[PDB]
Amino acid sequence: MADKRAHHNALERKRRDHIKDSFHSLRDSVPSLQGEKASRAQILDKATEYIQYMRRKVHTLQQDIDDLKRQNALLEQQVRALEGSGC
Amino acid sequence: MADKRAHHNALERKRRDHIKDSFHSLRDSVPSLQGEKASRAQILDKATEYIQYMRRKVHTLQQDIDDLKRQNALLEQQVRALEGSGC
Repeated sequence: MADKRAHHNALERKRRDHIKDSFHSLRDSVPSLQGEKASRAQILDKATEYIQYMRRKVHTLQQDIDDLKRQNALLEQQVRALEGSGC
Repeated sequence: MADKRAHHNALERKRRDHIKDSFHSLRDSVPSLQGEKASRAQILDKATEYIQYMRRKVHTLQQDIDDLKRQNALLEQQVRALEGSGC
């Protein structure tokens, strides 16, 4: 059925290297990570800064969008509710 | 100077577990990761989806902010450049 033992003719190794696998996927997550080889967790160093800072940006970001959304919303509602004799 | 060898009375282990260390930091990156224990790389599974999807949101996000920014910008420039006799 199989020469060596390890597993049963199925994927070798086990859940001890699954990281490196996903890591590779992460390796591409940060395209600059290549010039910043920070140890095997090099993607983790940036992965942790991203989810954190990246998330912070979204909050503050959408924050200016929700405010701007209301502006042009009521802003255009006046630019259109005024033109056509109104003064 | 030191009983066992391993290192020189300094931090034990070496650069073979530095991940788990940063990992712990990542463990908090995803607060829901706890209910989604996806193997040691469990934070990587989400860390990779975040940097990717999270980044995608920013692009599309700021996209609606740059457009909304120009709106209320020219929108208010008319709401103010019209009031005061203009019809």
